[PDB]
Amino acid sequence: MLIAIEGVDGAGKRTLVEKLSGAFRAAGRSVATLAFPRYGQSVAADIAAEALHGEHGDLASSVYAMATLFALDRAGAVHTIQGLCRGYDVVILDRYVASNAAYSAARLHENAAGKAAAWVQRIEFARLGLPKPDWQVLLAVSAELAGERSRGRAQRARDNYERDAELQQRTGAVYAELAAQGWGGRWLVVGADVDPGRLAATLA
Amino acid sequence: MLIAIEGVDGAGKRTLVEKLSGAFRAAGRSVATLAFPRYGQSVAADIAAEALHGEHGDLASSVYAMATLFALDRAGAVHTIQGLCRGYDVVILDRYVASNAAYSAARLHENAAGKAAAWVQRIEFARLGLPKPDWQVLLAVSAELAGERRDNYERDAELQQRTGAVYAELAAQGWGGRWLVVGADVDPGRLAATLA
Ligand SMILES: Cc1cn([C@H]2C[C@H](O)[C@@H](CO)O2)c(=O)[nH]c1=O
Ligand SMILES: Cc1cn([C@H]2C[C@H](O)[C@@H](CO)O2)c(=O)[nH]c1=O
Repeated sequence: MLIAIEGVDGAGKRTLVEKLSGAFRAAGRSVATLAFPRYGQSVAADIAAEALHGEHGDLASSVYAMATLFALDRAGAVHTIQGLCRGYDVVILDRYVASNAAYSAARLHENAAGKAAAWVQRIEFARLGLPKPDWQVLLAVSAELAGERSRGRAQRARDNYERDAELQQRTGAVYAELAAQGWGGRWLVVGADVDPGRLAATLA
Repeated sequence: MLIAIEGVDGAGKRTLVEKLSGAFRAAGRSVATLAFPRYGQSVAADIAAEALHGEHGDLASSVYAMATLFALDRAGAVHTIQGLCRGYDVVILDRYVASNAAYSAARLHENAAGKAAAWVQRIEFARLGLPKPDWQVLLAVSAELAGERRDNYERDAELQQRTGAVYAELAAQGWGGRWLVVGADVDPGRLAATLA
């Protein structure tokens, strides 16, 4: 059971992951989680994160270069993911391939029918052979609320993606299209106040 | 000993690799060779090559993105390079880290003492852990000659010229270590003796 949690920055995905982990365990299922990008576990991921903070010259200016780095981070995680799928009943991922499709498309002002989303699919699933997720869960949230989380959980720093209010808005919209068309597999759209117990009963 | 053969497209690096290898062997030393990018061997390399042929959207438009891909390709070869260095007296690399510094600086119209060349050193040697070469041998060729003897880089003549110019300065400034500049007519025996 591979489950990917998706959503814009500040959507509160960690929380959902935690609450979902609990509900699955209470139901007698073993759970392991993994978050992408794998900061500290991938140079590709670390360089990508630093680039979003203005480092590494013109790296972040290229939409496909950034998508590639995130895709290569996941590629070096293929074994880790498979290992978790064998060691646990449910594997929960905080962000996965659809993050790349949603953000790359939004950065290019494209929708789900654009080249970037199709490119992401070919590269990650068909070429890098990343495991297709059984369920992709979109945590839909208020754009204002999500944006405030970023401004708050920081000024208490936001990278180039987090500061781009319009990018976040378009990402949420592409996410909705992906979910609607079952991009990459079966999706489930949930809200913040979603019930963990039923969510887990629904997914499994 | 780790030796890197550097030069622009059409320098004749493969030929020099064979000659130098032949000379070291005759001198009673075991030699192993490796070439970069490791086309067909790593995703980073293939994506980079493809991007140079117009694939992958705006990937190639980013100098640091292309550089990062070639660096990540070498990063995947670290275990291979270390193995070769443990089993052979001399390891000769056809293109190495300096290639990234030269092409990146050239695309940005920077020089050997620039930011990109410094970035390449910070990233590849320290962060990625690529062994620094004992010698970097530049098979220098003028733009005129190179022009005499097909991706986005290959087709860009001004880029090739500027890359040659940066290589010449990297060598003169001892970027990342000791350099030797040689021509296609260099005597293998003397070269091998100089490097020994
Ligand atoms: C994992 C991942 C994150 N991102 C974005 C979301 C954030 O702004 C940031 C780190 O999670 O990068 C992608 O664009 N693609 C990806 O594949
Ligand atoms: C190995 C390497 C090659 N290149 C260039 C040279 C050619 O145009 C092509 C393949 O060798 O890419 C780099 O820009 N950086 C590198 O690190």
